[PDB]
Amino acid sequence: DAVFGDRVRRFQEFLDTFTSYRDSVRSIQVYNSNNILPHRIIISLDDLREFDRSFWSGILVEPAYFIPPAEKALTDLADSMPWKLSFKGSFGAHALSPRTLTAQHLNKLVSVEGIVTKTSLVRPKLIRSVHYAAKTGRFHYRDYTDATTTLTTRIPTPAIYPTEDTEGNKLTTEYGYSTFIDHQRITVQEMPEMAPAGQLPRSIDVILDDDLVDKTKPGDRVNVVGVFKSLGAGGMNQSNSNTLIGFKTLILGNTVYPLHARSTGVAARQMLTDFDIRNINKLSKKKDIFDILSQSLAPSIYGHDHIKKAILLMLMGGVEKNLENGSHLRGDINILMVGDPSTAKSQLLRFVLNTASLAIATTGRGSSGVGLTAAVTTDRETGERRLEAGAMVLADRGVVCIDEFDKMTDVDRVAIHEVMEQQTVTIAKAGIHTTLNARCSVIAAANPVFGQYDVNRDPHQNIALPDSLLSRFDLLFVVTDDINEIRDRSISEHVLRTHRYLPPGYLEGEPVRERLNLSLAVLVTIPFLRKYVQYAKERVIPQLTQEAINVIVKNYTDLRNDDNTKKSPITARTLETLIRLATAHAKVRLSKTVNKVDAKVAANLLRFALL
Amino acid sequence: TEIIKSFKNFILEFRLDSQFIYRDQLRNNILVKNYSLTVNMEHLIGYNEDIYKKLSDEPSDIIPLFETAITQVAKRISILSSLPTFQLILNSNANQIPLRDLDSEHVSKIVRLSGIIISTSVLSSRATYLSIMCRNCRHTTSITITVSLPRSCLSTKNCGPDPYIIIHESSKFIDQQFLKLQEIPELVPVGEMPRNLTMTCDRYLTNKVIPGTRVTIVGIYSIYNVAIRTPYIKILGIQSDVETSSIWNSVTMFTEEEEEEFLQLSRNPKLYEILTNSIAPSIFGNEDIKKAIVCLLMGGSKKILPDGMRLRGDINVLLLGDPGTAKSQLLKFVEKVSPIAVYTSGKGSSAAGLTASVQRDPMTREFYLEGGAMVLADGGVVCIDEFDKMRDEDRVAIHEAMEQQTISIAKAGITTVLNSRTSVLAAANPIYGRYDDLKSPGDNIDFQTTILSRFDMIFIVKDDHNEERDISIANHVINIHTGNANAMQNQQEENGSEISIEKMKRYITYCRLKCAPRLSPQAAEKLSSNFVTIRKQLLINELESTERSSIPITIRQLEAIIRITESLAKLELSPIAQERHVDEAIRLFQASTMDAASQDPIGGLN
Amino acid sequence: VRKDPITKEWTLEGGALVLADKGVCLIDEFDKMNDQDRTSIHEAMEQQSISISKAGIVTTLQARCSIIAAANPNGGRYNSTLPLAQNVSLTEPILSR
DNA sequence: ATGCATGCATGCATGCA
DNA sequence: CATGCATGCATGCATGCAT
Ligand SMILES: Nc1ncnc2c1ncn2[C@@H]1O[C@H](COP(=O)(O)OP(=O)(O)O)[C@@H](O)[C@H]1O
Ligand SMILES: Nc1ncnc2c1ncn2[C@@H]1O[C@H](COP(=O)(O)OP(=O)(O)O)[C@@H](O)[C@H]1O
Ligand SMILES: [Mg+2]
Ligand SMILES: [Mg+2]
Ligand SMILES: [Zn+2]
Repeated sequence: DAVFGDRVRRFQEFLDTFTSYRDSVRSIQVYNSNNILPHRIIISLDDLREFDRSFWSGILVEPAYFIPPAEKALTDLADSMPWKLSFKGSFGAHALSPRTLTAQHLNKLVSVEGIVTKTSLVRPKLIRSVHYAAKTGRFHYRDYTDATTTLTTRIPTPAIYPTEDTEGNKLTTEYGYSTFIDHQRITVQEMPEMAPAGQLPRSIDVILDDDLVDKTKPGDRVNVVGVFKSLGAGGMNQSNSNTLIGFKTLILGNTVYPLHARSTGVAARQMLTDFDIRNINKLSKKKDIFDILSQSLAPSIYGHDHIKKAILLMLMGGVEKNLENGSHLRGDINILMVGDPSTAKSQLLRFVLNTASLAIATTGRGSSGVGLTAAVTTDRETGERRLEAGAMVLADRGVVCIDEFDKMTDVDRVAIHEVMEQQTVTIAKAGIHTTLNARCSVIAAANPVFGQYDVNRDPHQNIALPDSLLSRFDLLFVVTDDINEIRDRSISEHVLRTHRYLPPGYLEGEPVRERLNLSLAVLVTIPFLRKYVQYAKERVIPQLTQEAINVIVKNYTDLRNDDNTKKSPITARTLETLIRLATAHAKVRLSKTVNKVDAKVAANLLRFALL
Repeated sequence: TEIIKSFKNFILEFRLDSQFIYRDQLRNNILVKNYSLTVNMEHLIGYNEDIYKKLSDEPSDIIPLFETAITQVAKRISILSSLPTFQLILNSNANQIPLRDLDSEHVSKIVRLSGIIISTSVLSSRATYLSIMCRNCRHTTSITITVSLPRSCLSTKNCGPDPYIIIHESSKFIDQQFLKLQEIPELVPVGEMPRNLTMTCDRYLTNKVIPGTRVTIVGIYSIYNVAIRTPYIKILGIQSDVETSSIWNSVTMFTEEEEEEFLQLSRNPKLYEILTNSIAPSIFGNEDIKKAIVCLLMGGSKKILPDGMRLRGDINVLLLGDPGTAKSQLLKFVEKVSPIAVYTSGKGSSAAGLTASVQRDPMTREFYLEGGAMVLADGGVVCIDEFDKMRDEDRVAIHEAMEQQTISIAKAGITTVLNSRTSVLAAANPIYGRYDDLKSPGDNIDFQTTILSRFDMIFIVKDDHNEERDISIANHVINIHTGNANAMQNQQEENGSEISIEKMKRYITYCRLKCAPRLSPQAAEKLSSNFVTIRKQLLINELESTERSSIPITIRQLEAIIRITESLAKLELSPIAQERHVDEAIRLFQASTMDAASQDPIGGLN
Repeated sequence: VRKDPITKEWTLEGGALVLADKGVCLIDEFDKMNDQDRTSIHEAMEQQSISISKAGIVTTLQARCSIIAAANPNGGRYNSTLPLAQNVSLTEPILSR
């Protein structure tokens, strides 16, 4: 009875010392004085460790006797100037996974990372029930509670819905004046990247409510911070129930974070500071910007300067349109490479898979054409025939990297025609008729039909793809391994230079260590490239101008009536391609007008790709 | 009472092997936070037989006494040098009883069984200290551990029946697990379904075996519920008999004596020859194949660049040749002398795949890796026999696994990039039954010649018919059967001229774990000058002729040699690779690949 | 890895090659097998062992048994004009053991 | 004229209620 | 666990083109 108040005081003086969280109280409060933000604050456990070790160890080891006091202190501060708490920072040995969670950790605050495997349907929960009595003309109210509402244990109460007033007057429900709170239950499993091969994985349930009720979707990588609890009685109460059962366990979540990985739905994100923005703006002034940002892509590969420029343009992307009637004009860029063996194709696909904010990788004969377009007519537990998302659906607003693209059969290639140009997946099969969004872009690699590019034969004899498919690819590049003497000396020296490199903080001969990269979502280094791309894509939308209009219309007309031979046919789509590329370049310069240089660069790039 | 006294005396003073072992074992365990003690039951046929016969009979009543005795002696150990009850693991090496002979005479007695595990459930929570409260008057109390909660209020104003509630915030629990044992599926009856058994373990004996392990159990044959009950086994100890290696159970701890032994071996001025002579000494010749199989087991040196690109550090080897040249026996040997290794064929193994498979869980209906040879062997070696016959999806997957060291899965619902860092040793046979001299090497295979550029070294072993080497081989194979070439002729050679299979297996693990060589500036020049030379003599002969060479020379072979050279320095624990190693790298590369292009009409011109 | 008809229990059951260890396997109609049977027999006759990776069970089993097989030639009549390797469907890797 | 490759049509495996 | 319908994957056969 007295420890509670002492703990309340100790958290009040903890808030008093560190004034950051005080600031973040006026913040979600002055703004609710005209989306109401939710009253949840986040505290760093490192600060709480450096302030008071005993209180820190209590939260980590004995949450049920330390958290409610902190919540009461926080509510008191807010009212003086309820509010709930979330925790971030180091967790020591408490940071576990579904495989390593044992009975030793029950009734402790833990953080668990894994893959979200099964979500539920959000439902409301009754928390206060109001009633009206017309005979007396008065309002009454009842309250309810359950085990999973508070951390401490409270004697069960006899939940009963009132129907008659003490005087006998009949009551009627006032559904609009009652209180309801949302509730979801999810399942977390051990990630495939960490689970041992050939062994069945382990799972754990998590319960979320209120403002944490819908923040992740199945198949995502998640990190949940909450209390590991026990409920019920494993036959103990019963005189004779069984001797082979135990108590039921679950996690009362209070924080959920989505983690970004490779070939996963969640998209990476960084927090941009004033320093980052200033540096980006300063860097964008230099005239060689398109070359600085372009030679820094895969700097361990020699040459391919134009494929690298195309990669950067695809990363930046153009601007799409939506007319009033309801028309849609594509705004993405797609790339195809056809090449000889050992021309650094799969090593550029993997670079894109590793540097793009969201990308999914797929091979050729590997994934069928229903696994890409989401034809997952399946059934759920409720019984509703549902479509399960696919590679191109999950990659909405992302990229798809296709390796061995020539091995994909026609029955599988024809499913991608709609996605590459209409940017939708309309599935109509027994009992189901729906349309999903697939606004993705594609980068694909392939090799000739003869093993190597035969220069004597016509391009159609080598590439061997339909013109329908070839039109949808914006840029098609041909790469050849021609044996030289001057070039071989340079490419050997470069390769041998790469193979002699020591990471900082290592001793020559010491093996290097590898780790998995699970970041927390929300020449120049790679991080700066990501920051630059994010800023440019999120805060720039250029507009066409007459000069670009003239350059594009001249180039298109000249290309259509030509006596040359092209690796791909020329249609109306090419015009749009010229408009896209131009816009992308204007996006790289952080300009709001597609100037003439943009159009000229687009023309040069397309002409190199074709001729 | 006397039981607890005798047990305490036993633990405190046994002194077998002129040393007290349980005392020091407790001293170590109480520090490493392992509240348990392991004791052999035959030791108790010594010090006192009365307690041994009192334990083997009516064990359910005696075990608790021993455990509390251990707790009270650990008290003394801690004080002289709050914790929970100490668990007793009970190993044994006595006669076993077949799983099919358990009957009434064995009920409630300690028994020894042997079998194979086939399933292991998830862990369960059992209570060891309950805190309870009366819902009417708020009387609080506790329980210590079938026990049940007080039927009536103990405060003695009528609280009623079952007035207590469990206060979980202050209670204590422990783990539990279930296991299924099945009789070895090789002495079953001749067409009757095999028997099986259930078993329950707790506390410190959970998460110690995985399905498919052959094991021995010591436990209690107990019974649980017209007058028919269900038998089962209460585990007291488990001992693994047959297991399988993998990445997760690998041992990274080296004893000081082992370190000194390996450091002494590293300085042998003839190590590179002893290692070669230890590779399959029962086959005749094939010196260069063995020298390559040695560089294969060490690997190169993987690098990571500040741009996120990953450089490979493994060797892939291909063997083409006629039937009966002992190229299948070599793969079987490579399988036995590597820490992690899988041996398979092109079309997979019986009821086991070749690459990653993603099937749904038997119970949960969720996605899980079933298991594939290219992911089971991560960090090891995969030996693929009959490389020429296999499915197309397998080809496309192995191509990625062989350079990017990973397999990517994009199925409905699940998308993941796995890890497959292995080395491929492949054996194939030419079409038509013999390797024709008139036809180019590319026309003697049954798959795209674009695949031959993947491997780092290709050997073409041909069986030439000669009346001398025939008698030589006949005498050699007669000797191994006669027994004079058995373990009489290779034991003489272990005296500094040969290594054993387990010594060398550990010497490979130590080298992989400790050393990662790096070329020197002189070796870079000597490697960059040979490459610009091998590729002029291919352009010349291709320009002269009309067709292209079946065996191509690509940038993947410059790195293949940088890997052969970095691998020849890693067996000596050397931190820098010198031109002395580049010379041997070039020599090995000329005997395998350029000797394969030497037989092509176009590439082998001049 | 199948289910027991009566006990509702999983059972790891090796084929006739793992059940015939230290014995003999008598195979009839040896020329009319599917892919699975050919792969299993190939592994047994090569390494005298059988691997398995199914439903959480990753193990190997001994198959040290001799094999006696019966078959019929292509087309139902032996053609003495051709080598034996062309009168039977079995490939060379299995016919060399 | 023969052989190989590609596309199509027939079969099976799954999944279901 | 048998019956019968709809999806999706795999295989074998036929036809056309090239050498
Ligand atoms: N231009 C290049 N610069 C540097 N390394 C290269 C270059 N071209 C090829 N390589 C190397 O050769 C190897 C070829 O592998 P990969 O990229 O898969 O070939 P492919 O072009 O068939 O995809 C890579 O490991 C890469 O490091
Ligand atoms: N060079 C050799 N030295 C010793 N024994 C050999 C040699 N070549 C073949 N043998 C014998 O032949 C068998 C190997 O045949 P196998 O490897 O199955 O043929 P293949 O290599 O065509 O698959 C072994 O039993 C081995 O004793
Ligand atoms: Mg490739
Ligand atoms: Mg063989
Ligand atoms: Zn009471």
